[PDB]
Amino acid sequence: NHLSIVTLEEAPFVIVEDIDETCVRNTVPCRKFVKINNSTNEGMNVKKCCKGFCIDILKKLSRTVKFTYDLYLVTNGKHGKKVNNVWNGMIGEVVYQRAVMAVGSLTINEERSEVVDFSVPFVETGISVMVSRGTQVTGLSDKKFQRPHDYSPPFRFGTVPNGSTERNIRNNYPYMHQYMTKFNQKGVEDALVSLKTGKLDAFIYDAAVLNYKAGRDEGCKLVTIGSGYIFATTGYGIALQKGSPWKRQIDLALLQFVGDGEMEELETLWLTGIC
Amino acid sequence: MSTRLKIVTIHQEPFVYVKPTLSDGTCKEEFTVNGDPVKKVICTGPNDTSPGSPRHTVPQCCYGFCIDLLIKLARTMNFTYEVHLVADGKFGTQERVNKKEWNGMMGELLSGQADMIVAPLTINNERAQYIEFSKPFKYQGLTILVKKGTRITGINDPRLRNPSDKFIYATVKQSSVDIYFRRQVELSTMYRHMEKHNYESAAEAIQAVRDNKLHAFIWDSAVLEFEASQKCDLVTTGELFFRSGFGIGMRKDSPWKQNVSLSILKSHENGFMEDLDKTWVRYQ
Ligand SMILES: CCNC(=O)c1c(C)sc2nc(Cn3nc(C(F)(F)F)cc3Cl)cc(=O)n12
Ligand SMILES: N[C@@H](CCC(=O)O)C(=O)O
Ligand SMILES: [Ca+2]
Repeated sequence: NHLSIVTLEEAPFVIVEDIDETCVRNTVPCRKFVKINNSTNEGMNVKKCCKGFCIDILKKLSRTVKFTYDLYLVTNGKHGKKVNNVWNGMIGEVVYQRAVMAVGSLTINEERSEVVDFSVPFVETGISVMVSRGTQVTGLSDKKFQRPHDYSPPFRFGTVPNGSTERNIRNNYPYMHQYMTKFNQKGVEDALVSLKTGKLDAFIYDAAVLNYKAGRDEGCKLVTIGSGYIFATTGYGIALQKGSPWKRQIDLALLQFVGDGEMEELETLWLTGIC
Repeated sequence: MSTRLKIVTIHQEPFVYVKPTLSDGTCKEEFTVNGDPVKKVICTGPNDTSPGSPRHTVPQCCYGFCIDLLIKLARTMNFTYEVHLVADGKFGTQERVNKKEWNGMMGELLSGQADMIVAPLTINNERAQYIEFSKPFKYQGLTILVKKGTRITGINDPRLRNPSDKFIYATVKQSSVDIYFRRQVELSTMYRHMEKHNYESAAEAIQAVRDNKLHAFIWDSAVLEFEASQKCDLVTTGELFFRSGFGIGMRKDSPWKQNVSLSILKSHENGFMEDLDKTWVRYQ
């Protein structure tokens, strides 16, 4: 009944803050294992505070499904990547049973579904393309992306590797993928700066994060092409161990939250924007 | 002898078109705008659609978004099947008989008359308590169909929240929209008006808006937006409310549930689902 739960920071879904002695407001305690040095395995769990759309969903589930939890931030990778059949990230923590569930901006996809059970989707996502207002690009199907060297100079676009976006591009557009890797970004903040400092023409990433970021962009310069259009549409889901006894009640509770208007309220609180 | 999966579906354009066979018992060879042949299946179903009347099962032709999804699922997973249309022509609600019972496609799947529901079937809490739903193959919501020129802001329009015997609005009986209006306490005044005017089918309701008999039809936007794009005399109004997904329905003990969801994810990721949307749902 007292569950080990893994999360990963990614605003506004999961926001991590430093502790006050304890965690105040709508924040929940979350620990982070921090190494003493990079030449040892020794480290300590730092007490932090967690909030966000996904943390509010976890608070509602804990109350509805009736469980208590020990929330921790992942340190071996990010969302989840299969390396020589060995999963890292939040997916790996569930696979190797260090966590009963993973909560965050975790994309449901076919290869992660082979190793973990996913809840019903609770946030609509997929792949979106962010550009500075006025960049002429139809979508991922555009010849600027598909066949980039047909252009002089070629279109400069990239993603943050090792997540569900890069995995989908790798599986569907082999030329585009091998071309993009020189434009690989360390994270969303570096990518947005590269777009604004004219060092990047387009940033391809998780639709829900891009739409949030476009909606908050100061001066409303960065936009998602189409009407915030989504390619390879999917959703965020709770990952649970295969055959998990928690899945049933989690799905029923999520479907009840949509029905009651509790989900629309969370979208209003965390996801709406100015732009 | 038979290991063939019994598939239940409902008539609901553009997901499932239902047409008569040719006098020889086959389906008319039709093609898409792309020049590709429309995949069609034989689907048995009653001819007398009238309630409380004898049902005479006849072979019919079934095609559409949901038929192409079934064919891709059958090929991906390697299963044989036979399609039939839901005998009572309903999606399915649980009704009081002290005992409770599921009607429509829900009823057929739980009785064993069907092994799988392949239709635009809404994923909701009530149904999920009894059956396994696949991961959604479509995410949409509810919208309102009206005759062109009728000014309605949406679900929060006074002509809806303050009901009158003048402005008549409705949905489909024994459907997920019906369930939603019945369970939600905030929509109690709206449900009491609706229960008197709800239709046996979406086709009957859409026709009744055309014939000035019904003023506003509350239904699935995937269906309404398509209908308004084809019948330019009808228009959808307002924004979407009660957003929900469509999924494949199976009994909880089904050995196919894992592979049905994996096939739906693969289809979302490889563009197949978007191609079905373009072929069937997306019309100018
Ligand atoms: C608790 C029930 N869930 C919802 O009503 C719901 C949201 C609230 S956001 C959302 N997004 C998708 C997007 N989506 N997700 C998938 C998949 F396959 F990943 F599950 C396919 C598609 Cl479409 C589907 C979907 O039903 N919801
Ligand atoms: N949500 C993604 C991470 C970001 C991305 O790669 O688009 C995942 O779970 O892999
Ligand atoms: Ca079976």
